[PDB]
Amino acid sequence: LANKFSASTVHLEHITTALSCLTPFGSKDDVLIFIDADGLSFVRENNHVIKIQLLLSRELFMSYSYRNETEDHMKLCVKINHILDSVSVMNRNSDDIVECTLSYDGHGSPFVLIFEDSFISERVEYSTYLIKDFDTNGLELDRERISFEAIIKGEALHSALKDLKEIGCKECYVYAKTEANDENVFALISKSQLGFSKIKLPSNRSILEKLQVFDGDSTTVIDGFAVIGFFDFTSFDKIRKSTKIASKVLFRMDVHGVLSVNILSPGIVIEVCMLEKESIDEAAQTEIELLME
Amino acid sequence: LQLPWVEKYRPQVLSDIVGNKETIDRLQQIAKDGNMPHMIISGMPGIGKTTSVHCLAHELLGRSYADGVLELNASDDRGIDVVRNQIKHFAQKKLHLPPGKHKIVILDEADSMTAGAQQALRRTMELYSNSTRFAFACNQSNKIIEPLQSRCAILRYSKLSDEDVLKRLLQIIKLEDVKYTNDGLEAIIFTAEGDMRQAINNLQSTVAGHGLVNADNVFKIVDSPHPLIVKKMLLASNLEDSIQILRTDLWKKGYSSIDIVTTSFRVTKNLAQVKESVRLEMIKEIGLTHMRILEGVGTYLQLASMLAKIHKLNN
Amino acid sequence: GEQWYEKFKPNCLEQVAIHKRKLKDVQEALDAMFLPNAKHRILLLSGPSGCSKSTVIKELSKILVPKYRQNSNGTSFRSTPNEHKVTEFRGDCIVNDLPQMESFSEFLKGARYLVMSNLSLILIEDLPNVFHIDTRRRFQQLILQWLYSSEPLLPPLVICITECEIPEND
Amino acid sequence: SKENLPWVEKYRPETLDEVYGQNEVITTVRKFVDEGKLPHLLFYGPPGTGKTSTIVALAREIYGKNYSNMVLELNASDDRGIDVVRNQIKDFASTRQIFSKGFKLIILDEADAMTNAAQNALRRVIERYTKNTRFCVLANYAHKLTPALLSRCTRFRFQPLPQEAIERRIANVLVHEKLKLSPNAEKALIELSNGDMRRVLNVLQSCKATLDNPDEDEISDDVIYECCGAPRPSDLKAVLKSILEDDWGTAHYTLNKVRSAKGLALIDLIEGIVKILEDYELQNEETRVHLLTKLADIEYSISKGGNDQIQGSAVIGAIKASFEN
Amino acid sequence: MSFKATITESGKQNIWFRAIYVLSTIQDDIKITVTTNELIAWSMNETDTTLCQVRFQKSFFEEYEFKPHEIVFGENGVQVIEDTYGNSHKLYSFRVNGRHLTTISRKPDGDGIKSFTIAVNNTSTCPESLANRLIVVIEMDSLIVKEYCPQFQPIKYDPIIINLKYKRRFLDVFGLDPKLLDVFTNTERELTSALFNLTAADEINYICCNSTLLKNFLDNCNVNVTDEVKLEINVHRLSITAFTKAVYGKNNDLLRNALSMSNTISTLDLEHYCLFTMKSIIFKLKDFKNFITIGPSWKTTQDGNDNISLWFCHPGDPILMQMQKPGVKLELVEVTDSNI
Ligand SMILES: Nc1ncnc2c1ncn2[C@@H]1O[C@H](COP(=O)(O)OP(=O)(O)OP(O)(O)=S)[C@@H](O)[C@H]1O
Ligand SMILES: Nc1ncnc2c1ncn2[C@@H]1O[C@H](COP(=O)(O)OP(=O)(O)OP(O)(O)=S)[C@@H](O)[C@H]1O
Ligand SMILES: Nc1ncnc2c1ncn2[C@@H]1O[C@H](COP(=O)(O)OP(=O)(O)OP(O)(O)=S)[C@@H](O)[C@H]1O
Ligand SMILES: [Mg+2]
Ligand SMILES: [Mg+2]
Ligand SMILES: [Mg+2]
Repeated sequence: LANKFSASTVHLEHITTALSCLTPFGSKDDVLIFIDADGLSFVRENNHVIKIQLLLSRELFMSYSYRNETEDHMKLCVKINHILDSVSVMNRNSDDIVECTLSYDGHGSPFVLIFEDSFISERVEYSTYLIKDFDTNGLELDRERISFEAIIKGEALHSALKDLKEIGCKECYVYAKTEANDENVFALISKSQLGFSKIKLPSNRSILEKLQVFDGDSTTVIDGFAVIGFFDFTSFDKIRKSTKIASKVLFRMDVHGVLSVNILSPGIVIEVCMLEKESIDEAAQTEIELLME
Repeated sequence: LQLPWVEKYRPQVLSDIVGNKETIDRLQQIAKDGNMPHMIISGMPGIGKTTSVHCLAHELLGRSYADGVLELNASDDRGIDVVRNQIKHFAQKKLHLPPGKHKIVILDEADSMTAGAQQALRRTMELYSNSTRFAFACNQSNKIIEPLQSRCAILRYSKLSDEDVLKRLLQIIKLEDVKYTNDGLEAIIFTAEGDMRQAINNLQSTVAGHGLVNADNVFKIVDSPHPLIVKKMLLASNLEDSIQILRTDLWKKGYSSIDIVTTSFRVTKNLAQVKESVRLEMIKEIGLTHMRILEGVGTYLQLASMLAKIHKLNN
Repeated sequence: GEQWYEKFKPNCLEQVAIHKRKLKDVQEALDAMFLPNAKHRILLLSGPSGCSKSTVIKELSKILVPKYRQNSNGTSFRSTPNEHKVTEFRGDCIVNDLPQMESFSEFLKGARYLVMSNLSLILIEDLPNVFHIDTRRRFQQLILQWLYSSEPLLPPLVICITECEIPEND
Repeated sequence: SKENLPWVEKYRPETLDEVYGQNEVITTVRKFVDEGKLPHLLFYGPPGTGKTSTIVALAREIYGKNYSNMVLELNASDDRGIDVVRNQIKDFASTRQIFSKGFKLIILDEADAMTNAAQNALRRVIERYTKNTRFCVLANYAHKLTPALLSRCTRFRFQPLPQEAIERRIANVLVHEKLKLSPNAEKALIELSNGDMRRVLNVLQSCKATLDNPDEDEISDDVIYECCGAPRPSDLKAVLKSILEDDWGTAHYTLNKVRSAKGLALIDLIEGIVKILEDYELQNEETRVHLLTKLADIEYSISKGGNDQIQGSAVIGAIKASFEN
Repeated sequence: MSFKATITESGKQNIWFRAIYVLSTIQDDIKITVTTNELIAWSMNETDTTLCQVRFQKSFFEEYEFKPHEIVFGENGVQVIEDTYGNSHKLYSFRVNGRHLTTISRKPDGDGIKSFTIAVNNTSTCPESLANRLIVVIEMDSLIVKEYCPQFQPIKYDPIIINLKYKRRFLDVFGLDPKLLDVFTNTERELTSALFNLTAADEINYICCNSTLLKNFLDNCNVNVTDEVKLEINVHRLSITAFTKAVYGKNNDLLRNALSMSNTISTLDLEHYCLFTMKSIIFKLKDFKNFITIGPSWKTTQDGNDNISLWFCHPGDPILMQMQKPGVKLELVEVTDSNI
């Protein structure tokens, strides 16, 4: 095509899945679209405290053309409510839709979404907006100062998130500890109306594939030390939709209080970065210690 | 980093709180006795109400402060549902405390609570007064509904005197090893107008700015309270003097006309020397000028005309 | 650390701080209400905070309910005589299977049965959240239905409203 | 890209060294950041004195060029109700820094537009999280701020811009552009600025536009008056002289001619005459009272429209009657 | 561990959750009494017009331990009851938020539960924070473990004896199909094992009916509109009617619309019916509608008889209702209309 970027596919599950994953970040706000030869990424940020990035790779599209030469990537911003409404009306007859193509022609042009059916094609153009000065790359995991890492199965994490949500969890604490004889302890401690509750993942290579505590440098493994991360549930719960489709989840917390969740569902890959609370109260610390001991 | 002096030197104990000596002594008596009743603490900003209530709770509950105190303020959710669930569950909690000690529910800025929540608090206080006690903190005691006031002992804090402000300022200076002069401390106290939070903020700003707290150095950053300037302007016996004050001391310093007229109304409300007829006529003229300003004509000419009319009223 | 206003609370009607004429009027009104076919179904008491409305109502109930309650035919919940002379509505009660606005509706639907051998005085001091418009409308509808109810037997219903001004709130 | 911007935004200070006319405040804040002891700040002042520019420059100095990542800026164009304070501001203030870059900064520009409930909610947010966060409030009207918020903040007053700072900024703009300004033109520009740099920049841009050949033409006071359509001092002096010395017919004719020569507005003439009379030495004080009252009434009436000729005759008659005392 | 018990079977967990949910619907706070032989979860509404009680025998739990002598904190809940034979029995009673317990005890939509343990620790070696908290440990089939410690307040227990008196009166009046004799013997055994002991005043009426028909009829009964239930029984039929009376306003304006829906069951269909020689009784429907759905939650094939027993004497007098399961006893007492 004559467009700078044009990607067409026959699977409509990827688009709706990505939109559903992005929904928990606000039904009426902005979404950033990054376009490059590797693929197309959707980025959202909330309150400068949490960030989500969902990547659709080149393999997911039956055809993918990126003819831009001056710039190696293209950045645009759209309103999520517009896309949500347009797709909801256009996707009412989900059985008949056969092709879906995205297109873009550089700055100053709309983002074009076309649903192609057997004999009817629907074309919608989304207006673009200036990108806010805030840089989404600011909230990133310092890969040289990982406090701990863990690999978890998607279903168990999704069940834990559902349990936390249903009890009206208000504060969450991620507790990670390692010992000898391959003893691992990964737990989520919730402060809610019920008081203090705990959800502990088993130390087996089917729900907790691996767990490591690196003493805040990613190199030296230390046993007997416990890493505790304090988060507000309003931001922690925003990964529930992503975990619903997730096949594997990788938690990585650094010393700067940044937690990164890598969700793997050819596929959809999601990155969620969140900041930790300023500090933990004495009562919360005492309750957590009593729960874990 | 280093905390600002206002938060760094917040008292931890009742003994370090100055001003309202009788009230603080009563609070210390309650703290050392234990039988704390429902209480309301009212007063102007920055005089130690929050500090006093928190210190009293800490001293009363000792190690049990974490599990025996429930603190809520205007920045938290405090609707009727909160009263129905969180406060109710806290008051129902069975906590073993030393004899004469009770759980404390601190409601800072209680005046802002909604009517429904305040009405709901009545039954909670009636049912759980045996093991729970409420400490309301507010600026306007009348903003708490009468049924709640009926159960509480009232405690009104007065504005701090220059002596107590000077004493605590000297303590802070001794702790910080700050070089100063007497005139500088007098200027700081004069500008504070009885608000100690402002006094400490201005002291820190002056110490940073020049290191030595002099009157000239204090007045370089901190300005004299504009209400006193407005009072001097209004009480001037000559129209020329009033106009000169309005120009040099208020208009040329960037004070907005709306602020000037509002301050003029507030000051005129408390002019004891003037007669009642003159006072009400001045209030009428100030109100007319305020109405003109609100329409968009916020000019120096309107303020000058208001001053001229006030002077006519005086004659 | 017992509070004096509770420690020295009245233990009989004679110690209630109430004007004699007002006490006589209230007692006569309630006694008439306790009749089998009493003309009055709701006694509404209004006044400022802490004027002995609920206190006098409870003290009068302690005498009136035993006088008019029918003796049970050897039937009762527990062994004790079930001293529940006053049945009070709780505005903070929340149950699983009931919307909030319906709570009061449920209470009355139970209170209707407290007659004859189960006689009890219904007292409404902790009102529902009448600041909510829909809740207030439902409350008024329920009060009207109680007033216009065709049930031959109803218990005396006393509503105590403490009148106060709502301070201006931001 | 900066070339296409209006001069008011093109010349926005980027560093604290570029903010003029606020030496005391600027020195205090610079040394505060040098010592890393920034308290909660309030910047109170009239329009166009450098409050927003100063706070943005301070944020840049504190956080270098990545201030946008650890600075939360909110203004009147955004909703700032009590829900916003409870959720967004609270969550930002209670979270750790991006890379442990000291403390976070929250800027509440035009905070006088916030509601009382939101301001009340802000008190404990400011107090509790002082260690991790610092608040900056900016305002033109202090009466809209609650006493508690004022008590919690260290106050700094941005005065109307002094003449020397305006001259230095004008010289900087003139060297930046290829523009020439006459001393009388600069004096008139400062006089009409009223301590607002935005007005100076806008009028200078309009004057440059007015020049047929800006590469060589010099801006004179006449160019400034043409661009602003304001009366000259000579016109005001002539009108006042005619009012105070000539008869009613002569004064009416003089006013009409002076106004019709350049299409001057009556309100501008009234303001100029008021400024002139403020320096007059009056031996009778009732004259000042009558002048002020009647001229304020005429200004208020003009603000709502009305008949222009009747208003001009009213000005003439008011001045004559006041000076007849 | 002052007290501990565990539930493993899926049906047992279902019935436990259903009982807790129903009790939570009755009152905001549920009362739990622990004894050496059973656990009693009960609730009474604000108007004192309805009482519900579910007794789980110690055999209902895979593991059961009760050590009253070890309780130190919250001793106000410890009670001693003297038996008629000269025996002392220890009890521990407390109050717990019903909604919280219901939320804790529900089965997750996706993952099943392998074990559900409830325990109380008020012994000497108990941290001050953990005092007066009910420990709930839930094991998931995926080896995930969940822990909750909701707060509880110790209280005193006042046994309700209405059922015992009704049973004694029924035995005296009506005490031949072998099932009737078996019922009489079971009632006598229950009365004897309990810790406590032809005029018109001795009226008593008993109805044993298969709860399937009642549940089927009630499924269509919306309590939000039909808030009254009337039972009319004669020697030929039994009719259950969900109804509501009309209310007329000032000018005969319909403030509330009357409604009625009735169902009739032949006396042959009913398991048992004994009358004091057309009885009628009226009471509230919501509590009965919720109560009738607890027993079926287990669905035990062996000795499967979802029969509900009802006892009623006179208008105004309480109506008693009982259901049984291999290790569960469900009782509901309601206040009846005094008219006529
Ligand atoms: N009496 C006092 N003695 C010593 N320091 C004081 C006193 N009053 C105020 N301060 C200082 O000011 C700070 C704020 O005091 P607070 O008690 O929080 O103010 P406040 O009286 O609660 O005003 P409001 O109602 O909250 S606006 C304290 O942390 C102290 O540093
Ligand atoms: N002699 C007394 N007479 C009346 N009340 C007394 C007396 N001594 C103590 N009290 C207590 O004083 C309180 C005031 O009486 P109430 O009847 O509760 O007030 P009120 O008129 O109902 O207004 P509200 O709605 O409760 S604020 C009650 O808690 C009484 O128990
Ligand atoms: N002190 C100053 N030094 C240099 N330029 C200034 C100064 N103050 C204002 N300006 C100019 O005027 C423009 C507007 O300045 P601002 O700081 O945004 O005005 P302000 O003080 O925020 O007034 P308000 O309250 O927003 S109406 C800047 O971009 C500069 O071009
Ligand atoms: Mg305070
Ligand atoms: Mg009362
Ligand atoms: Mg600004």
